[PDB]
Amino acid sequence: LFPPQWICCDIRYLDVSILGKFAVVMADPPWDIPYGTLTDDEMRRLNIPVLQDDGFLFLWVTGRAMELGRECLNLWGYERVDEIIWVKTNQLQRIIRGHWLNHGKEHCLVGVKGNPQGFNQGLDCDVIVAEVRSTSHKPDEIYGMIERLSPGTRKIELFGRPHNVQPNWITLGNQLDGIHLLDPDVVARFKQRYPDGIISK
Amino acid sequence: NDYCQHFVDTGHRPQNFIRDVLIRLKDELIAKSNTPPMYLQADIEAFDIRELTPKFDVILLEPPLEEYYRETKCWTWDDIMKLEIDEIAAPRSFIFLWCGSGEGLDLGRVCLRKWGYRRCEDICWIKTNKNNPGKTKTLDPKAVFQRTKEHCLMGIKGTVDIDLIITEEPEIGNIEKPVEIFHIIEHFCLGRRRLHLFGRDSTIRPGWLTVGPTLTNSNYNAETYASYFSAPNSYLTGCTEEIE
Ligand SMILES: CC1(C)CCN(Cc2ccc(N3CC(=O)NC4(CCN(c5cc(NCc6ccccc6)ncn5)CC4)C3)cn2)CC1
Repeated sequence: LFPPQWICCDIRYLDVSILGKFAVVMADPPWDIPYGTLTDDEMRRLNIPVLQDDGFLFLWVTGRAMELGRECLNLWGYERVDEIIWVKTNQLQRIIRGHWLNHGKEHCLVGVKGNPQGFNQGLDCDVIVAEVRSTSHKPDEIYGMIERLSPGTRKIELFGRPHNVQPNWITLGNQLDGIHLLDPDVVARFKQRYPDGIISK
Repeated sequence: NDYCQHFVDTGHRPQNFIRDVLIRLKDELIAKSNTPPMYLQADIEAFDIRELTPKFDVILLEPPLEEYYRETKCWTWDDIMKLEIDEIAAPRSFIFLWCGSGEGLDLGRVCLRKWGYRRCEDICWIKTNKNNPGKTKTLDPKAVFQRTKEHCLMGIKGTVDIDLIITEEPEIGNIEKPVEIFHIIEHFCLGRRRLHLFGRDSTIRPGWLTVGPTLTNSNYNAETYASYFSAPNSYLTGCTEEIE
């Protein structure tokens, strides 16, 4: 079901086996490098492997998560096959100016699992140039890049916020407003797994 | 404006629209501090790297990867990882490793840890295509996106600039990296023993020892080189006045 869907939850405790399989996963984790972070072990233990059979993972990283994110990516069963960088500009397309250099960019690892078929690889390039909006707010261009890569398929975003909800996406995060599910398969499995509407441990 | 959509529409990469893309006394002190350029033709595969002395404060490592020769002796990450870089690096020192845009972003990190470094910066060379927007890109089999950048990883071991370099994509068959990487490195004021492995006649530079297979001439002499750093000059940053 095409329109945006979301689940307010602690991603550490949600049974994500109820959500089905996804063409694309994206995560912007609160790495342990205001909000609740996850320890390195909690990150490794995330049940990302159940979310896909064949498709792509987009994993935002910074600082030492550049290495930890690669570890997680490989542990969860992905091979890193691209690395998008977002060049941060102001409204006049100047670069907004790690203790050795000033940081002009953010990194999103791209992992592949299985053998995805029917994706439109090569349509976009691996550099985003876009204005910094709010704090820790990722650029909206990533959604269009992902939509051209895999149009119309099911997608899931981990550690998203209300501004991240998108058609074709299910968004998970603990600052979302309740539970809003429209896909009938997901609704059925959610009721069965959570009959009283509560996610505990 | 969505420059990603625009690139899909026109072939102009989003970095084409970045604009604008005194720390000059430091550049002057660097220039006064620099040793004479030194260089050595050496087949690094067959060469005992331990003959390069003394131990270096900075190593710039630029192995010729196969991916550099798209439409054109290449070094695999197997070869590169077996270089004994830790045997010539000083206990406190820095490495700058050109990793390309594919599996090197992972294997280059394996190399850095293997040699005893931790990664502290990831410097991205972003390539514009302002002069040739139409010319598309033949993709790596595993690629999901068109690759328009290369990464230079900075590693540290022991106790003004941005992490981006933006230039026009060079002509096919041109493997040179932007000389701006030398500016970034020298502005760090890391010490004066600087080694560029797999450099060429075209990259030879004051303040650097360049070692590489295609060099046409050599002037390297280990004793002469060491004399540039004997007391009272053992510990200069390369960013201070000469010792009278
Ligand atoms: C492109 C970039 C610039 C984007 C920013 N990145 C870094 C970055 C910054 C900030 C954030 N976030 C900010 C924010 O406010 N919230 C979250 C989303 C909701 N969220 C949780 C957590 C949770 N479990 C743990 C838990 C522990 C303890 C108590 C409760 C819960 N379960 C469910 N949702 C907490 C994080 C997102 C994410 N990444 C760099 C690149």
